[PDB]
Amino acid sequence: RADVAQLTQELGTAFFQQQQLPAAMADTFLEHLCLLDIDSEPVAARSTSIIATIGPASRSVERLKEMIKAGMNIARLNFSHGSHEYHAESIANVREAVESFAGSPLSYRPVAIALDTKGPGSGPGLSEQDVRDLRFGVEHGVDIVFASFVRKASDVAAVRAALGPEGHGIKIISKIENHEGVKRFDEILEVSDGIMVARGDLGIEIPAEKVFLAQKMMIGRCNLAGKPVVCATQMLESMITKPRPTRAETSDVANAVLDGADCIMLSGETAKGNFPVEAVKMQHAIAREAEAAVYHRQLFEELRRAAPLSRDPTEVTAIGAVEAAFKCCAAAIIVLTTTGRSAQLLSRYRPRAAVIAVTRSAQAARQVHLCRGVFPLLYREPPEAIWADDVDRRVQFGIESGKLRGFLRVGDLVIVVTGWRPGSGYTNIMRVLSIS
Amino acid sequence: GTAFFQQQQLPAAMADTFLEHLCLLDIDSEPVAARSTSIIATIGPASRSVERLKEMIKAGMNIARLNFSHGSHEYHAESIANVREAVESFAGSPLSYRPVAIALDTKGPGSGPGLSEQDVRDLRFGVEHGVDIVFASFVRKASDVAAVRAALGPEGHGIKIISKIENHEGVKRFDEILEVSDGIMVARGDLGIEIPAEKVFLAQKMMIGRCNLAGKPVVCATQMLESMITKPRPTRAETSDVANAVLDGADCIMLSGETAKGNFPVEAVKMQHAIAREAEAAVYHRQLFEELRRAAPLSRDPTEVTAIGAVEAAFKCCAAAIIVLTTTGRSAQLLSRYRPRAAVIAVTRSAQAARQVHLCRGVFPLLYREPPEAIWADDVDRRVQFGIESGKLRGFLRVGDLVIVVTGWRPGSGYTNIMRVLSIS
Amino acid sequence: ELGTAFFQQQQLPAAMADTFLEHLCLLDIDSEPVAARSTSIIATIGPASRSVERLKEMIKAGMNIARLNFSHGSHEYHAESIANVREAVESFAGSPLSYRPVAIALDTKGPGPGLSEQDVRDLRFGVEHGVDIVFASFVRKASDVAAVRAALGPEGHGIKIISKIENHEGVKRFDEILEVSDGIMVARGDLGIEIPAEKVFLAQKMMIGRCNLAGKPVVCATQMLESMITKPRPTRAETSDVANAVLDGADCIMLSGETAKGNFPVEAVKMQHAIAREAEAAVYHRQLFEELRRAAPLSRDPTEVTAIGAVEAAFKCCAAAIIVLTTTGRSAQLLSRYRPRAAVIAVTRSAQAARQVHLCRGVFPLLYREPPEAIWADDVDRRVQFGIESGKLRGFLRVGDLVIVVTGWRPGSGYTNIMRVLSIS
Amino acid sequence: AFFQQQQLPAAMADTFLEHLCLLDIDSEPVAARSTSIIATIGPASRSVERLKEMIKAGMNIARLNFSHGSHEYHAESIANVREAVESFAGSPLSYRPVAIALDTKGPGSGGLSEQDVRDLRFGVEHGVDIVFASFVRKASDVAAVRAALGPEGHGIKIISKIENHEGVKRFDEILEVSDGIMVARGDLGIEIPAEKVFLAQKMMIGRCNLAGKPVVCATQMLESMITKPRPTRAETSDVANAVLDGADCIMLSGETAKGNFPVEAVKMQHAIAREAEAAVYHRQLFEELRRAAPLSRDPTEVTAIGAVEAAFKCCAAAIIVLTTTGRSAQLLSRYRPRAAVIAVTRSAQAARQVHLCRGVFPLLYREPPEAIWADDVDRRVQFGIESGKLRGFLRVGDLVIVVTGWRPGSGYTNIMRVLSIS
Ligand SMILES: O=S(=O)(NCc1ccc(S(=O)(=O)c2cccc(O)c2)cc1)c1ccc(O)c(O)c1
Ligand SMILES: O=S(=O)(NCc1ccc(S(=O)(=O)c2cccc(O)c2)cc1)c1ccc(O)c(O)c1
Ligand SMILES: O=P(O)(O)OC[C@H]1O[C@](O)(COP(=O)(O)O)[C@@H](O)[C@@H]1O
Ligand SMILES: O=P(O)(O)OC[C@H]1O[C@](O)(COP(=O)(O)O)[C@@H](O)[C@@H]1O
Ligand SMILES: O=P(O)(O)OC[C@H]1O[C@](O)(COP(=O)(O)O)[C@@H](O)[C@@H]1O
Ligand SMILES: O=P(O)(O)OC[C@H]1O[C@](O)(COP(=O)(O)O)[C@@H](O)[C@@H]1O
Ligand SMILES: O=C([O-])C(=O)[O-]
Ligand SMILES: O=C([O-])C(=O)[O-]
Ligand SMILES: O=C([O-])C(=O)[O-]
Ligand SMILES: O=C([O-])C(=O)[O-]
Ligand SMILES: [K+]
Ligand SMILES: [K+]
Ligand SMILES: [K+]
Ligand SMILES: [K+]
Ligand SMILES: [Mg+2]
Ligand SMILES: [Mg+2]
Ligand SMILES: [Mg+2]
Ligand SMILES: [Mg+2]
Repeated sequence: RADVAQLTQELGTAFFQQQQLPAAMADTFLEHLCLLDIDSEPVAARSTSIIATIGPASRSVERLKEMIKAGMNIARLNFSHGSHEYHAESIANVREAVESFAGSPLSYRPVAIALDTKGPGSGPGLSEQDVRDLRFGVEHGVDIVFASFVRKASDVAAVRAALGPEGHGIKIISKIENHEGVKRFDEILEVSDGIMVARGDLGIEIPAEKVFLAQKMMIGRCNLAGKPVVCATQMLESMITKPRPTRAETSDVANAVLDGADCIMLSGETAKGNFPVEAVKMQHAIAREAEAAVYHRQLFEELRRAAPLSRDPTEVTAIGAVEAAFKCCAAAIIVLTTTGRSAQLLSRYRPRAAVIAVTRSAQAARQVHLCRGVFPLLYREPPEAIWADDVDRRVQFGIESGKLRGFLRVGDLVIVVTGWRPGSGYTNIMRVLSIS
Repeated sequence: GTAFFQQQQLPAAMADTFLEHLCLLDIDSEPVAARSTSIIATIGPASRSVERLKEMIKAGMNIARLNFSHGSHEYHAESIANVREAVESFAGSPLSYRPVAIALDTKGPGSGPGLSEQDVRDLRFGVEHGVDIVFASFVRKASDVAAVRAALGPEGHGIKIISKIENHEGVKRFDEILEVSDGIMVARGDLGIEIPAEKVFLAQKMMIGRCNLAGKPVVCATQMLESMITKPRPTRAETSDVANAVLDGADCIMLSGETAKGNFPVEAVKMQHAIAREAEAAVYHRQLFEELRRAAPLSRDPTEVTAIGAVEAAFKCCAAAIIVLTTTGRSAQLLSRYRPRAAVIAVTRSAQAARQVHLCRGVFPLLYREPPEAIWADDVDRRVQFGIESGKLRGFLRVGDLVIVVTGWRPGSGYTNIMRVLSIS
Repeated sequence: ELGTAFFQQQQLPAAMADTFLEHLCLLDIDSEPVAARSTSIIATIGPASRSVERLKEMIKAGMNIARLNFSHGSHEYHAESIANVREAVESFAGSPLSYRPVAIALDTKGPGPGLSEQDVRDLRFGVEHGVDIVFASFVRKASDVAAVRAALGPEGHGIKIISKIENHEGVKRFDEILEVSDGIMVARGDLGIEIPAEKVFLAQKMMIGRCNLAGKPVVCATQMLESMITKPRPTRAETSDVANAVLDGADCIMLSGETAKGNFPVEAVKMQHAIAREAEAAVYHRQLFEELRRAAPLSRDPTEVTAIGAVEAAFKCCAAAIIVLTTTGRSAQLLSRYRPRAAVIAVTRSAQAARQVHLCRGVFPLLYREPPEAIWADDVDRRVQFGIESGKLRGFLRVGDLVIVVTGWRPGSGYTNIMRVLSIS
Repeated sequence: AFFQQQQLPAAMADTFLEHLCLLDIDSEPVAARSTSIIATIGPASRSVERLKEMIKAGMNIARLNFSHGSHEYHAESIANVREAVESFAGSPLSYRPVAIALDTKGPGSGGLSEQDVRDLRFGVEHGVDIVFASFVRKASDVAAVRAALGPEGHGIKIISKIENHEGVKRFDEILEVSDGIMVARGDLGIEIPAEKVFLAQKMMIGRCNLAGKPVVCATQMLESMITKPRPTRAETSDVANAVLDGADCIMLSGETAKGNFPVEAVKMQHAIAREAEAAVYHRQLFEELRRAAPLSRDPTEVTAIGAVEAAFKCCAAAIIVLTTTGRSAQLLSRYRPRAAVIAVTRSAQAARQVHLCRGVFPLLYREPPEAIWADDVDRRVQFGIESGKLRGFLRVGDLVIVVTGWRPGSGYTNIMRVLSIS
């Protein structure tokens, strides 16, 4: 009580009853569970990204606008079905729906485009159709590749080579769908940007009753590595034909978030189902509840202890900033990033504070949706003559978008993370600012 | 041996942090322990035949649920008789006989404020037919439990009352309901309609946590393997749901339509059995036991003191089992609350207690049918040997294993006070 | 049941704290110690403490082990010291409330590369005079212990060898020395000359920690109350030193010149007694027991498994004592290694074991001399009641208290496998 | 080699038992001694030449015991201390500030005595930094001392001496209004049973550590060194245990005031404190300090925990902080970082007073000002870095954490920076 008494008197008892704060402050995991409250409403913005598969049920520009408003962050194109012409039209429709909100830069929501490959099938490695589809992705500017049936590190090197010199910036998320992928997980994760727990094929390749062990192990190892992990397949399966999900389905979504997943995915629920927008809304609602129920007290202690000592200033600043944010219940951590890396290093410590990432890179703004709790703001202004003033303008842009989206209020504390010189790789400063 | 320490997620169970525990989970680490989470199967047209009920007992059904929201007293009496006929068909081999509890799930109050007149008639039927458990529908306050207890009368004092929490008021008045109940059921079907669907997981995790703290049984119910009503395999969300209910701390998992009216009732029981075994091995006992020990209050009750000493002793030697002699099941329940990895083999002469201890995770009841020996200490030893011989036949024990034996200083309930380290010969 | 006053004594609020910081903040000078003093006091016998009348006063003040320093005096001088100690100890044989066994320890002169000629003759003298313990001076390697062990001839293998670590080599070869020794003495006098004085506290804390991990006795020695050789009261550094040796985990604390040649030998014993009682109540059992439990390897030895189960049971009910039947002292030692807050009352038929168990913190020996009963279970019950009645007589127990009883399944050393919860009647 | 020094295997242990088992007599201390030494000035330590030797041996605070001697005697003691301290001012990168503390006579049979009022006024007139207020029993005793210091003595630190049962019982109210505490074991050991003093010491140190306020352990720490060249085994153990308990300062009374080995007593406390600081179990300590410290919306408090967390993440050689009053350095010190807290200040009084906080190394900035505030700030940072390099705290390639504010004036610390040396 004395460790939260003055902040309780200051912020009020109502503040400490919302977002499962009594449960988050508990001394044991048992007490944390006992303190979970259905009347404790979530306050924070939803941090787990939603990946929606695009298909006949979610292809129209008007339908895509509704899905963006419902919470879709990443659009998945399943190259197991449809022609290149079909997928190019899907891409164009997504971009048209996304840019329809670009008129207001302080509220614009970027949406990443991910290409899910067909896979090797009976083959030993990269198929000829995969090579053509990967070149299509580079030519159409996709942000992410979900590489199907990755079984070893050489499979991801083949995908990287097929993307060529122009696709160096594309993120490769390896799909683990069989026993070999699970057994060679460490070598696959080392060369990948992230992982997808593809439970559909995984549940056929290994006994169905063992999939939860593979999911929890891979999420844990991705969290340890600080790399994005996606939980996928049959999350809200019954919503393909019904307006409401089963009790097992809502539980599954909540548990993927509690496990530590950065992203949650919808496949047939959005691609061919009768309720694509409702499926996105349901994942949004469950993820907000589940994020507030995360036991940050032990989680942060374990992430901190597991993370090795580092002499990289971005790594050092990131842990100092997350520690500072927890100390004052900071509403947000505003970070300036070029590639998204500084925001990713903040995200790996699982702060409760939203990580508002201000970037000039449209691709980085789309790709940071892979990292839990990163809210990208695309800055379109031309540079100031004085670099320090250009930095300050970018920080104020983050505060003003934060106030105009509800993340920040006057009186809040914010943590600002910047670097000492222009260019990527020099983040080294953490500032505590009071919102006026 | 090295092989012993690679099975049943033992590297993951020994980890120093929960993060390291998750990272060490292995799909190739096979479960060795017997399945400790009980399976409740609802009886209906798909699972009423004596031959079908025998298959479900072999698949792992521990409790048969009679849903009094459907069917007449005549229908439920035939269900009871069919269950008992299927259960007693294995009584010829006492070392392998599996007791099966009968639970009566009430229709509920409906629009009424308290106990309905149909519920009073159904509760009397249950007492007259010897049901072991009552799943009391829509419990909203402690007085609802007292009304059910009064309707059971003096002859139904031994029946367990498991309160179903199905609405916001039941969640808010949870502590007072749990205090007077024998346990709880998280009735997710109605709960998901009474409260927002996206909040049911918080109510489930909270109630399971509080029941685990109280040392009282908690059942997770509804739509666990819903798709298996028409399909032979469940969805990825359904297997995850069953595994997570076990990881949350549920003592029992339930099947409703999957066994009452579906096309795969035996397969639905086999699937819950398979998932529960995997999930139990993935329990992080290192932190779990530490938290249960610290949360449990100090006690001057010798059964309570012997139970914690026995669970501590079982962890120290990796005991294959804790064999406990019990009359009412209470000594086995107090062992179960500390969540030992060792199976709790409960030897009893009470057929009702043998059925009712299925409510407690990790309790394997053995019904002893021999008449008492003239010398009490010899009668005690004969029962303990019956526990060892059943354990060996069923695969729980092998020669060379260490077992913890929990007994009392005199006959009669309430006198457990002895813990003994035994080597299996 | 116990009252608010019970939970305010013996630093119980501080012992229940969730963190070590909160434990320190809750220490209270008004919280009085209730438990009997568990850290044994070793007093060096010399001109100031040799008379039978003076030795009776030191026994009453709390002396448990009499140390004979073979660096000074002849065999004839030490034989008279032994006879005077035995005469003073046996002067209380008539009164059960006052009779306490007192061990006799021989501290060797020391080495030369290995065992000196005088040490061989002195060790032979110790065997001939029935000493219980040998404090082997300047042990540097495992072969030094083996030489002392071999010098204990055909008749002295039951004597305990406590190795004195007095130099850099002994500290560096600590693990191999501890493995072959019965215990260790942190001989700070010579150690403080052999290594920099400012590093002695590191060596003391390390050796005490490793001895606690191994479950072997550790003695903290030299200059603990040095100023009391000439002054009636010690310095603030001296009382702090005694308290910190107990808090570190020392089984025994020692007095050298303070008792052998000083002006206040009895007052020095009284002061160590007073400080040790306060320091024992201030032990942070919550984290201590958790760490001892986790550090101790898994065991298939039933004595080791019973001991942890019994200490866990004692903590659960705030047992007034753990009564253990032991012939060699081993069962009492395995209880002592988990640092229970309850007194370990060790009932033995062995006078040697009764004297030697003073090396283990919290062990209160009772020598039992009744003729054996024909029925073994009757003999066991009689020794258990002897422990309860002596406990009642000495203030450890009252009617209504709970005790933990540790016994085995058959006669003979090595079969402890039973833990019972008993109510004092 | 780096990970074998300063008990680093023992500091990384998963349990306190394993931490103890891993303590190594061959693991040498590398960090600068963080626990300050308070030496009592008397006949054996009054000469300017003797005081220079004590400053070199490690004396950080000079204590004037007003229970003995006249105002004329103490004024000469003050002048001799200042002369010895300023004899090293020729080299600003290595100059060591020394605080002057006035220990009052006390109330005796009486609240605040008339002699105490005259002595407190003497202290203000002679510019003392700290007052060790004898026999404090309640919060009103502290208020009386504060009032006696008047308007000219607002900046003086009041360290309350707890010497009796009432002071122990009313501890929380006394600590709330005091700047810190002294565990005055001499009188405490006569007022309460001697066997209970260790409980009072450990409780008060724990509560001061929780409050983030300085605590001094005092009396008979190396008593035998008044006549002997080496201390007893109990005395070295006592000093080590006071440091391990969490004391910010350790004190010498008769050992330096009247003993035959005043310089050797200071050297012995220095040697023991260095060893004891390396044996601190930071893994559990930092976790507990972090959890115990309340949530805060004060940017200095928030920056302090972020900086200590960052220092542990990279094994930073130092945390360089700019402070006017010493407060920013005190808030870093409360989290017990292994990294030295190099406090760069212009205030000569703050530089002397921060010796009360464990691990704070004051540097008195006497370099010319920069016209641009930002350039002035960077220059004070470079000053900390050069003084750290000269004194052995830092080497090229080391990482430091730099703690500054957004605008001039005290109370605005809000920035933490990760900097690579040279
Ligand atoms: O939110 S956490 O901090 N939770 C950790 C946790 C602790 C203990 C258990 S227990 O011992 O199984 C248990 C204990 C009590 C009741 C009970 O029902 C179960 C479970 C979980 C987290 C999540 C993911 C991570 O990767 C991580 O590093 C940390
Ligand atoms: O009684 S114990 O459990 N001692 C607990 C202990 C843990 C951590 C620390 S600390 O982190 O340095 C520390 C120091 C000061 C304040 C503070 O907040 C934290 C000091 C002491 C014990 C004693 C001996 C053993 O062998 C053993 O396994 C356990
Ligand atoms: O996260 P990244 O990709 O390393 O980018 C962080 C970089 O952004 C900045 O804060 C601002 O840099 P720019 O002026 O190039 O946009 C740098 O100081 C820092 O190095
Ligand atoms: O768990 P319960 O119902 O308290 O039953 C435990 C009882 O069983 C026993 O072990 C054996 O008693 P019975 O001989 O009456 O079966 C008693 O000693 C003990 O009191
Ligand atoms: O501590 P120790 O030497 O192993 O002795 C414990 C032994 O004492 C007993 O409890 C009683 O044995 P005795 O009747 O032979 O004295 C044995 O069952 C047990 O093996
Ligand atoms: O520790 P204190 O007393 O708050 O002083 C810290 C102050 O030091 C600074 O970093 C430098 O300020 P000055 O220019 O006044 O020296 C301030 O911005 C900050 O408020
Ligand atoms: O391919 C997939 O996404 C799967 O199998 O889940
Ligand atoms: O009654 C039930 O089982 C439900 O509503 O879920
Ligand atoms: O002999 C001893 O005890 C010593 O040297 O400390
Ligand atoms: O005045 C003091 O410091 C004492 O009495 O200890
Ligand atoms: K695909
Ligand atoms: K019903
Ligand atoms: K000797
Ligand atoms: K004084
Ligand atoms: Mg697939
Ligand atoms: Mg219902
Ligand atoms: Mg010696
Ligand atoms: Mg005094």
